[PDB]
Amino acid sequence: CLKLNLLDHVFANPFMNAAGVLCSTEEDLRCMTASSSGALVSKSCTSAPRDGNPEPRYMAVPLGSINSMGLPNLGFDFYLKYASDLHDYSKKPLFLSISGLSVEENVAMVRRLAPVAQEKGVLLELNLSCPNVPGKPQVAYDFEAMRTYLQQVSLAYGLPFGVKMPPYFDIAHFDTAAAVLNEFPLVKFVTCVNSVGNGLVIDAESESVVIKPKQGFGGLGGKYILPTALANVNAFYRRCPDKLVFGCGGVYSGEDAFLHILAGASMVQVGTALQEEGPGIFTRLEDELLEIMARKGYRTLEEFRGRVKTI
Amino acid sequence: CLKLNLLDHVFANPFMNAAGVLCSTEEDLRCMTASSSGALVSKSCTSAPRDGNPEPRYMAVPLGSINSMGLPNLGFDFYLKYASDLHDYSKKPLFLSISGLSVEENVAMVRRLAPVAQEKGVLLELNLSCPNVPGKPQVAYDFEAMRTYLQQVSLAYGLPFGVKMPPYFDIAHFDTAAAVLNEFPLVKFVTCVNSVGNGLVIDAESESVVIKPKQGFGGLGGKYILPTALANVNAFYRRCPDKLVFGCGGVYSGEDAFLHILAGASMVQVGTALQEEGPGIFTRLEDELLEIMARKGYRTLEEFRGRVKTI
Amino acid sequence: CLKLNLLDHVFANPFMNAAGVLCSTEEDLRCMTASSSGALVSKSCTSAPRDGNPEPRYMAVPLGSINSMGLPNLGFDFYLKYASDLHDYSKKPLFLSISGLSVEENVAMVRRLAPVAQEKGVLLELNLSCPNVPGKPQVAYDFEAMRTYLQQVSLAYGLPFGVKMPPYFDIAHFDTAAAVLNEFPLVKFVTCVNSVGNGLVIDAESESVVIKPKQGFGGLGGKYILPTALANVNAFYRRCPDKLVFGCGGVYSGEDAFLHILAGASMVQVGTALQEEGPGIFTRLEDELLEIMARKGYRTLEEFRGRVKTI
Amino acid sequence: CLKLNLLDHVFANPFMNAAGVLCSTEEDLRCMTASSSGALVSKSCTSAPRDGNPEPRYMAVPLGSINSMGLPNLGFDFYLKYASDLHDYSKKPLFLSISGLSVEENVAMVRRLAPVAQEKGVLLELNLSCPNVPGKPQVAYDFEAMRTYLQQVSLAYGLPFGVKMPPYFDIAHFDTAAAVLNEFPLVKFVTCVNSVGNGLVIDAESESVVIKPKQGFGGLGGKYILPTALANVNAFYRRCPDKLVFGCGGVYSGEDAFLHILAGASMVQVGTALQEEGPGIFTRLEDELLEIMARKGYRTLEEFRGRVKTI
Ligand SMILES: Cc1cc2nc3c(=O)[nH]c(=O)nc-3n(C[C@H](O)[C@H](O)[C@H](O)COP(=O)(O)O)c2cc1C
Ligand SMILES: Cc1cc2nc3c(=O)[nH]c(=O)nc-3n(C[C@H](O)[C@H](O)[C@H](O)COP(=O)(O)O)c2cc1C
Ligand SMILES: Cc1cc2nc3c(=O)[nH]c(=O)nc-3n(C[C@H](O)[C@H](O)[C@H](O)COP(=O)(O)O)c2cc1C
Ligand SMILES: Cc1cc2nc3c(=O)[nH]c(=O)nc-3n(C[C@H](O)[C@H](O)[C@H](O)COP(=O)(O)O)c2cc1C
Repeated sequence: CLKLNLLDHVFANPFMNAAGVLCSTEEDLRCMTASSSGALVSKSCTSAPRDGNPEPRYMAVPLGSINSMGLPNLGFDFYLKYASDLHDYSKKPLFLSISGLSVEENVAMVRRLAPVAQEKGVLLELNLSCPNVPGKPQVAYDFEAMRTYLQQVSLAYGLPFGVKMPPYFDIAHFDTAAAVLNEFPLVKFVTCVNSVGNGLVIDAESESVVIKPKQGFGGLGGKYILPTALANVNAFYRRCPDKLVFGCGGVYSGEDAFLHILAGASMVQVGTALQEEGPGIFTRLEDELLEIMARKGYRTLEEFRGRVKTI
Repeated sequence: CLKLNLLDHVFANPFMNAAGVLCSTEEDLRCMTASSSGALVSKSCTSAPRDGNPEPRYMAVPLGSINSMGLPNLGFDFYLKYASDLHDYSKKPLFLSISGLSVEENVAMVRRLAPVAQEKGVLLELNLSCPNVPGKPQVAYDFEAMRTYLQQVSLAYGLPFGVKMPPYFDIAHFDTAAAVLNEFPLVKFVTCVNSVGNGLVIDAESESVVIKPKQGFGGLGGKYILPTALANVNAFYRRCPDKLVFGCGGVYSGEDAFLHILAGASMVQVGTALQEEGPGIFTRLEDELLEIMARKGYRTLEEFRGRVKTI
Repeated sequence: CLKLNLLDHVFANPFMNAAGVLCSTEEDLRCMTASSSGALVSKSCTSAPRDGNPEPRYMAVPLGSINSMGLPNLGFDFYLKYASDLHDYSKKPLFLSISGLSVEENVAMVRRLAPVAQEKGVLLELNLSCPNVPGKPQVAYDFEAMRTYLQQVSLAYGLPFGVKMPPYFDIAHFDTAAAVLNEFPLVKFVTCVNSVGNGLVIDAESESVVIKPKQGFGGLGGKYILPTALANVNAFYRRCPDKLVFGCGGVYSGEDAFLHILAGASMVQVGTALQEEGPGIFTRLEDELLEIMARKGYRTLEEFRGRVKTI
Repeated sequence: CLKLNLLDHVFANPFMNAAGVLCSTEEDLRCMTASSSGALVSKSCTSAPRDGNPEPRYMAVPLGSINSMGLPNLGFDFYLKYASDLHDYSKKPLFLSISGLSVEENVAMVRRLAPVAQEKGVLLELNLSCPNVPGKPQVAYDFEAMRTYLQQVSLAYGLPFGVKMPPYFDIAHFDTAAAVLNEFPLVKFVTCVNSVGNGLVIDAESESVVIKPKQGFGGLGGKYILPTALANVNAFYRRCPDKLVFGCGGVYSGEDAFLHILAGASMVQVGTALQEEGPGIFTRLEDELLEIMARKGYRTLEEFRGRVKTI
């Protein structure tokens, strides 16, 4: 079975959407809850509604996707209200991603989320890796900034929560990031990873960048970022032994999800692939993941999670 | 024509091999020199010869490659010897990529290199972004270290040279890296970019990592990193106006090379693609680039360099 | 818009799945129907259920895929049942691919399919190009054989239908195949092309073929055959002016579909790319094709279909 | 050793250029002779000089090439004059590729070539698979015409010779083609394969075919056709046991050449790759093939020729 118990919650399966994909509106959330996904995470929100960056801000490309959405969301209020009143937790666990543009904006939000998570069970995913807000660089790329955010969020939230991490490409950054992460016992999970910040897709024909925000610089997702995502899931799975690592990046197949789990992933989030395929992808991913586990003789996810064989 | 005059040199075309690919042995260099490439850069060398990391250390994958070569080179002595005696400069400009594991080591090399560069015109490409030497994190990810390396190298070299840059994925990082690079007038060119550091490719069937070194972590190249290379080439093209930007990454066609140049690249280096196709690729890339320039009405690379239109 | 009216049916977009890919089970079909694809075609079926050829029988390779599936299907009964009862035609047009191993079998099937198509509008795609059934060479390669199959089908079916054509690599064959197809007015569409037959993928390390059937000979699909697919789509688009030409082969991007449509394709089918990416590919393809039409100022597909420019 | 004895000739290695690539002018021939290739083949020639088809007629694409050269050759006289007076047989065996547009043209040539072949040892490669001469279909796709061509050629030549075969994609075709081939004992070798006929490359940007001849239809070469080439090499390796099969198609590395030999190739020709890389590729291919044989413990090609393992 693909079931698993994480953060005092039961998950039909490890699949769920990657924050920002089909989880902005009540309808996306209701669809995600309706899908066969093991859980769902709401759009990374801020205090007030955000129109996001100017369009075109998302482009589906052959190897995945580039995007500079710019945290377009219906506002914390809505998502908190969804978590507190609209979500049917009998259906599946809900993760509410937050992404205040300042540590105090995040603190202000988690204080309000606290009583709801306390009462509802909604799980907080602190997004410290948005690479698409102009003027706002991935917070988790600034280690002390991240350290502060977590001290401030831990303090004001006082409940278990996770952090959506930006991909790191330096072994030292793997070490340091995990060092920071491990100083916070409330950080029960880290989601690896967020879009590979600030890629640039150029259309040769038009000789123009494909997205409008930040001169075409946006987060890369999809096939492009799989090896990078697996590295981070694994790097942090090893470094953060007392925490759960949620895999995210380049998942299109049960095989991809399998490598993620093999890499140490508990939950496996699907961004780009979901963006293009729709919630139906989860049933497919689950079947695919099961066909594989079948072949390999794995009855449970635990049997092979983080069991990637090295040479 | 695809001819460009850069760094007091004439290049037949903007194409060349990426440091490390087909440029380790004397035969690779002779092979690169014989190729139709506008130039060639040698394998990143250390003072002493290096066996590199344990094999398998390079894996070609559908979307490029992952490698943890570990700077396997024949030693500075050889490459400086090739630079000073073996390379036929009448054929094409030669770049000597130096990748000391310490600032002292690089200073020891660039010191012995200077006289040669002075007479032969060999161009120095300082590698401040190798992501595969165990315990040696990408120097260019450490802005202060990068600065120390640049002033020590600039000082001991006293000649124009370039830097092989690591891909950055944070706007603040492009700005700070440029801030560091721009302090040194001798740094005439920055090559963007080196392998996307510490990806992890897992074979679902064997449930094992494809490469042996560092538990499967290696630099990614090819398709995967194209948007990341264009972003970086463009990021530093804009930020380092007084410097040339050599594009490297994801180049398989003249279209890719077109995007790189459109982004700001002067020279375009081919890594993975060359690794899997042989030097014949340069002829193709050149025909292809010319076919694109022909259609768009471009007679010179200068006409469309850095001319990537934004929305 | 990508909409288009073909064979008295409305198609949301030109995109669909290549027969045999994600369309063998009821779940595959419901998955394709749920996708953003403008239509779907069921697995080439035979009178009774087939287990197909010995596995491994499919191999995704860097440049596409090879496969000797061997017409593994749930039997004609199932797919007619799907056509007649399961498929929601409000969603999108359904094509039912038939691939009897003899003319009598196809006739027996189409006779039963007729009443269904007659009432539901399910479209027949006669597969005269399967290159994986041991002992059964592609029908469309024996022109007299093809002429007979079409006489019998046209006669026994009496309704408009299409033919999945094998790739031809001889101008004489384009002429003759077309000459043959054009004798059958019921042949409203010809899908170019089926897999490039009997290619052989050999693994260097194992020094063994990658698939088990027919000593490793299987149909190639994907990147490998795009040029070949455009040729056929174009050759037949030119030769069968009274018929529609459905493109298929090497479609991974909206640009590939664009070439197909530019070559003369009405519907564009995705096989290998879909096999590996999942139904999400259609949304991506649609977005990519639209962005291209956008840049080129095309409001409709009919604006650039078969408008490939020659020199 | 890469050395092999064939057709009563000694070959340093199995490599040679593909007919048409680097072998049209006296200088090309001199380059191929100078190269480290074990043998060379002259451009397919016709009795009289041919300008070939209108340019552009050859396009190097990311997966190989497309071409409609139209047999541009310096005429049989020159080539016969090369084989009789200019070639240095002390360097490497010479194959003279003949491609008459009529059976009488081929007979006219082989008659005159016979004496020179009797004296100099030049080997005849009858091209029965050109797919780029307007109005002239691949002769070998016409089993009877092919039969007639070989009766006439075998009669007028009376000496050992080979045939440049077009790739087949139908098992029955392999069987029949072999059936026709096997009748002639003088046909000591069949070169598999020639270009994959009449692929269509269209440039999405210009929306135009890349080559001018035949509305863009040209032979496909390079990476595209490797699997097809290995298939044909192996198909004819098994079907024509008393004949040598020279492999040709998709060779870029010693690994590819290794696959061809594995498949059953005695000699391995390089076309597209050579077209882009130059005669230097042969040294590279020989090094690479030896490096593979080194690891597999193969001391000779004979040890692994046609030893491809099937599942
Ligand atoms: C349209 C778009 C919007 C996204 N919005 C968010 C966001 O709100 N918060 C967040 O943590 N991640 C967001 N993501 C990033 C994904 O959650 C994920 O980190 C990234 O897409 C890589 O996963 P993938 O390859 O599965 O696409 C977004 C991604 C895309 C495609
Ligand atoms: C075989 C292997 C060796 C490499 N060696 C070096 C090197 O010595 N110095 C360097 O700066 N980059 C080295 N690289 C990185 C490449 O130079 C190039 O930056 C990277 O592959 C991205 O380019 P690509 O996408 O074209 O492959 C190496 C890459 C690989 C595949
Ligand atoms: C797994 C596999 C199964 C297929 N089954 C069928 C089939 O049943 N009937 C048919 O006409 N084509 C079948 N095809 C051929 C494809 O429909 C398609 O024509 C071919 O794959 C070329 O397109 P592609 O490059 O998009 O893969 C199959 C292909 C593959 C990949
Ligand atoms: C420029 C060009 C010219 C060619 N000329 C001939 C030739 O005249 N005779 C011939 O039999 N094949 C000719 N071919 C086909 C090649 O010999 C070879 O069979 C085909 O290109 C596939 O091999 P490859 O993948 O290594 O390119 C030519 C191909 C190209 C690229």
